[PDB]
Amino acid sequence: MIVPVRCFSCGKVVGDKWESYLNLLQEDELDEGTALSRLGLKRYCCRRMILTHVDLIEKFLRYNPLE
Amino acid sequence: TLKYICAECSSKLSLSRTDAVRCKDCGHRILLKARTKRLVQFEAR
Amino acid sequence: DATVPSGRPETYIWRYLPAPPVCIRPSVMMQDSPASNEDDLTVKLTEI
Amino acid sequence: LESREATLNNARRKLRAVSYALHIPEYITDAAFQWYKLALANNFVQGRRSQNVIASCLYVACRKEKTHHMLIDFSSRLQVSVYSIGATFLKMVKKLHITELPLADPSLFIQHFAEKLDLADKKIKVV
Amino acid sequence: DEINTAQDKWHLLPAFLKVKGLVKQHLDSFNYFVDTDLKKIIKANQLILSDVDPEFYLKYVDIRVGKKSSSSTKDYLTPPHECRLRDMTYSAPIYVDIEYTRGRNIIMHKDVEIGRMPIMLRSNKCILYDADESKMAKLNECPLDPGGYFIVNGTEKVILVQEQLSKNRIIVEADEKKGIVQASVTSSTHERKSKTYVITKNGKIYLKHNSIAEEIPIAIVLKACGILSDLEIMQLVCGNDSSYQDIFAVNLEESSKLDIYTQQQALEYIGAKVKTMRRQKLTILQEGIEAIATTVIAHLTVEALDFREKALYIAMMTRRVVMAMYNPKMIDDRDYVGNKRLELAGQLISLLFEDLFKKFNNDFKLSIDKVLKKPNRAMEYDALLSINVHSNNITSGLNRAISTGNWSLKRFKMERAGVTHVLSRLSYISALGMMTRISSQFEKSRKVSGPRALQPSQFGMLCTADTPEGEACGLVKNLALMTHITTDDEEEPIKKLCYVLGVEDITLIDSASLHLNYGVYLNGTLIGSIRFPTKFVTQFRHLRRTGKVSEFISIYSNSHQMAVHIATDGGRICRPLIIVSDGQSRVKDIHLRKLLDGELDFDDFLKLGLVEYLDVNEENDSYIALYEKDIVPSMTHLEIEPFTILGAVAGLIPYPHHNQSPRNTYQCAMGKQAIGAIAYNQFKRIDTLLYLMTYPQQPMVKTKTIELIDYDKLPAGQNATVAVMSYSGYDIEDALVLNKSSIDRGFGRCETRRKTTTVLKRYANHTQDIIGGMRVDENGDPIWQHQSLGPDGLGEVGMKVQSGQIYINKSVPTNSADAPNPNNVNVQTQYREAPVIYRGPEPSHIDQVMMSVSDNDQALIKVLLRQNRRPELGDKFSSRHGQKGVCGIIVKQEDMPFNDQGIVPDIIMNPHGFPSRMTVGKMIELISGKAGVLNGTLEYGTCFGGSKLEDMSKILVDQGFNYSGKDMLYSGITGECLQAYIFFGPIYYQKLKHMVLDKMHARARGPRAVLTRQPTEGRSRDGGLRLGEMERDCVIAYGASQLLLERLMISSDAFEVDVCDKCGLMGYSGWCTTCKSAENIIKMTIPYAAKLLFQELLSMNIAPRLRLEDIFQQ
Ligand SMILES: [Zn+2]
Ligand SMILES: [Zn+2]
Ligand SMILES: [Zn+2]
Repeated sequence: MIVPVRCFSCGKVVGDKWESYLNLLQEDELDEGTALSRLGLKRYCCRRMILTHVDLIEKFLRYNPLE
Repeated sequence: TLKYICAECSSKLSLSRTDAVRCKDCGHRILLKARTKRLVQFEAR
Repeated sequence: DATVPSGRPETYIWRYLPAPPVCIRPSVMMQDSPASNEDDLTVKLTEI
Repeated sequence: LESREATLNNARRKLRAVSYALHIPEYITDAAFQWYKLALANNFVQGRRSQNVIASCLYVACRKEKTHHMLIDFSSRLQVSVYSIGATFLKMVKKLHITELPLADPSLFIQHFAEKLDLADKKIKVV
Repeated sequence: DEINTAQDKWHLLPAFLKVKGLVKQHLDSFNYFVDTDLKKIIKANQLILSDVDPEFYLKYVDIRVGKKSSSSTKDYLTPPHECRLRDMTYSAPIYVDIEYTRGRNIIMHKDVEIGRMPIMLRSNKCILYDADESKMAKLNECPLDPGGYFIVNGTEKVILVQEQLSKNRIIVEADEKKGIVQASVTSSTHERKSKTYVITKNGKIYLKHNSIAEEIPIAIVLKACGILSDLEIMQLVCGNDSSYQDIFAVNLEESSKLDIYTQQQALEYIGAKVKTMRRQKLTILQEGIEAIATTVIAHLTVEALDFREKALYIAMMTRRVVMAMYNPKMIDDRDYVGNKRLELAGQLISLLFEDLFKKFNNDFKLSIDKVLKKPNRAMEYDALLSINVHSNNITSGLNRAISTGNWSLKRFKMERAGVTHVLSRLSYISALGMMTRISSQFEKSRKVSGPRALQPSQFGMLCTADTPEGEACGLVKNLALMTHITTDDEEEPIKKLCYVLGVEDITLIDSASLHLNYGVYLNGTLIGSIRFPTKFVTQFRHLRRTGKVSEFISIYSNSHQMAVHIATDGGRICRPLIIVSDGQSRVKDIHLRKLLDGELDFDDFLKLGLVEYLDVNEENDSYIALYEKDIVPSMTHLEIEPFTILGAVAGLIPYPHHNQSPRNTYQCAMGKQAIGAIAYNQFKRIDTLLYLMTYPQQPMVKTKTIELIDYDKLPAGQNATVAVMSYSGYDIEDALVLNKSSIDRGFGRCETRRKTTTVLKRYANHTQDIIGGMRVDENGDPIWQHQSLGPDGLGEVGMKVQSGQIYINKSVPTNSADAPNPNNVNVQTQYREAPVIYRGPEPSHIDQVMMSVSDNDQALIKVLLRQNRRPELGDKFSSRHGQKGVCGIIVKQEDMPFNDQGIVPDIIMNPHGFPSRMTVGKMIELISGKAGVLNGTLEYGTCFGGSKLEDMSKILVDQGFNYSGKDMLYSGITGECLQAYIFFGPIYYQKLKHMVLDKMHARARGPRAVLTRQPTEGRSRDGGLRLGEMERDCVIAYGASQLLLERLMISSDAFEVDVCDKCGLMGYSGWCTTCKSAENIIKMTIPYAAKLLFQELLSMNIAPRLRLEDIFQQ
């Protein structure tokens, strides 16, 4: 669904970086590797949380019961 | 109160009981019960 | 052998047959209907 | 009897025949048979036509439900007059002591006319 | 982007699956049934007639499904997701047009409703055909759904691709103790189901059939077909200068015994001992009953006058008998893949429909003349008034044969069951991997593991790594990723085509010379006897590649005998391969770059002659090359893409080539169970039991296969940080250790939804059901049982339920079956309660409850519960490579180890699997995964390729870590370093089903069955477990003789029988009731299951008299 508010293995928060990591891709077309190092995710246990996050919340919402 | 709603018309229907099972404004025949107002008590873990 | 009442060879073909209790052949209610799914053992005993 | 079982096994094909045709749902055919069953014992089926009593018996079950079905939709398949099958309906109801009965409410018939009439998709404002 | 034809032939595999998807075999079969294969039915059952009043005729001119001819719009149809929430069938009506004899004048009336055909999803007759995520969002249906399955009255089912042996062809057989047989089954499409045998009794050829009362030796049945001169027999069967004249020489002198010698006398010996079918007239000539006995036999070929072509087809059938007796190495197996005919849905639903359709218009025939046997009722009588009574046997025939998957036919009189299954919405590819599978026939060779095994003639036809285990171990198989099932075209023009290319004819060639040359075999029948085949076959393909003949042909040409084969029968396998002309291929990468521009698709490749379809039989002659670096100047048919030998459900394994071979058949059986996501509409649907995961993630080491079915668009499971090592001894036998702090952050919190439903039933006496609720007591409406039941009777959406706590209240009347009394006297209180109680050992919440009505106006209720849970120990995890594991312990974070940076592993698995399981994939998947995180790019693990190792340690040494991924880390119990090095990195651990929240069972003293008075089998039936016969012998080996009595009558089956002493047999409370004195009785106790044996054994005339002693005073 939506990005998990904390990392699974270490514990730091990743909820304020999903919109940032995308905004570092729409404008200023940039590598996926060098984006989330500038953003502040050093070790390799936080970088899997945003590399591999499938975001199914944008496709579930189009089936809302309110027309 | 805030009774039954429709599927895609999404119009709040308070049908009198043992009369009908359709909705107005649209011919659709599926009526979803809307959520209560009553408080419900969860944990946060 | 002889010396018992039922020791004749006359009692080895059906002339009377007994009917079992209904504890053996119980009328199981499947409740797919208000009708009873009667087992196959009584409907043979009625066609006799 | 075996002949009395065989005269309703045949008479069960008749009620399921017309109910498949007029889209009568299955909770009326089974409700219709007891009206045929009490009229069977009380000497009402003798003499009259087999296919003329079962549609008159079915209309009793369709009136009690208060459904949109008329009386002439039974007769037009049978290609007889309305007044032929209607006359043996009157000799059923007063003979077999049917006192309570729904009235032919005409407000039922408006809602069913529109769907096979193929009118516009704003079919609620016409209703 | 300098493209080249060395590593970019992959880029035409998307050009295959774009125009021509993965459910080809289901969609293109029903779509051929609806369009064309209905009009070939009514054209074979037209002109219903009556014999009384012979000037009446009704004829069916044409038939259509869907739209009328008056309005001619698309349709208005109940949508598919609107149709599965009401237990209705998703169907479209059959329309016909008719003209008939009303009376004075005939009349032609259009659009007569005779039934409603069910139509499968994403076909061109349903509303989902070519929608664009806006029409399909309105219909709240998933874009990524495969389609291809009926939604008959609720449940959604799928016809499976059956297969059997090849009809209309022969197979040779051998046996030691039985001689040899020659089965040759033939099924012409009209009533005919006949197989013939060519058997050998003690050195003599015969020919038996199940319409001939005895067997006939073959020298009769070839003089019966004209081949009479008795030198022509041996000249056809044997040949010359051989030992075949010596084996066959016995059958020649049986013409001298029976003394027939001529073609006129040859016939009547057959029909003298034919089993005469009851003709009801019996015009039997004793001359024509034998001339038709050479027509109802071997129904491949029919004759006009000469009987000739049928004769030397029997002669070729009996030549391979003699060659099999010369050496039994020449025999054939019925498990070779060339001898299997796959058959689809729409060419099998047509065997059902024409059974139903002829059963329609012969009940509709006898309903006419039951009225037309009247003097008055013959002028104004019209026939379309009584058509609708018979229409209901078409709909109810089709819907009953899809739900209960057994098809009761009449024309072949055969009762295949199990032909439909309910599709499983456990996971995404659990419902897509079912759509491409094969259900075999189990021809009762249960002793032989031949067909249980796998044949080498299967490379890329259908998948090799997906096959179940256990009860079904080799009879269930799956299509591969590149596969097309052929279709039969026609055999008249190609028989006219082969005469042009220079073949002679069967009616001119001398029989001395047909064994010297080869022979063209058309569907197993010799017609031409070509000479120099290799100029003939190579000129044939140049008509096929350039496109004069259709492409679904095979020019198999063996050399064990002197024969070349053609096959156009359809319903057999094939795959495409690019033609290689000589020591340079036809790859032509200017064509391949023009493909990516988008005007030159894959279909135009075979239109030119760059690629064609080869089946398994046309791979006998060809010499497929693997890679472009392997071209020989004798080398054809370069293999297009080598990882296409694995289907879409085995394809998600990363690095399959490194891994062991039984560790790929252990993952396909569990990839269909891993929880995850299902579809986009998954919060809208109401299904029986639907598992969900909260936060899934796409994998790190992808595959090309998972991006060609869009698996990672909705994945299943998430990738942990595995630190493979032994830890605290709770990881011994492939169990594993995860930490408590990662579970609380949301590592693997599933969610379980479960439908339940009721129906408010309308009775015979006009009485409904009612949903009154919340009876009160002492100033408060809710009881303990009604805190979540709401005002209207239906339980309230949004709040929890516990054990107890009615959530659908329901009352059912007490005059449920009494006759309707036509009055109004006593009907005010007749409703007894029958509610629905939430059982279960945990509190779950109510997600959504809807109420609606079904097809007939009888209301529905469908409430859907909801609970989520957390993975405590017992919950079974996996690895995507086939290493199961019970969660063994949940330790805290601070006891887990940590590297230099503070990364605590999520899951620890022991090192003691990799030597026995030989899974080098997980050792590579961890290296190709860690290097992808540090570089920010996802990496591919494909089959027969993938991301290499030496270019992946170069990334892993720049970032600062070890070159083999094997980092060093501290310990959290003791503080200091570990004396070894730990293999550390991220591995994708998908979570499976089979959790322990719904497997803990506990029965103390509960329900008991009625006929046996034992505990009730079934966890849902409140359990009690079976102490069998394998476990009874284990007890007596200890010598223990008191709990054996306690475990098998005290805690199970105790019962107190009082039995009489003399004439000893049991009676009731105090009687004997056969010596009526009630005096000699002993109280004892025996098992109940010996009280009921002693009455079953007594019910048939056997009397088990009991004889008693007392225990004491030896
Ligand atoms: Zn982290
Ligand atoms: Zn509405
Ligand atoms: Zn006694």
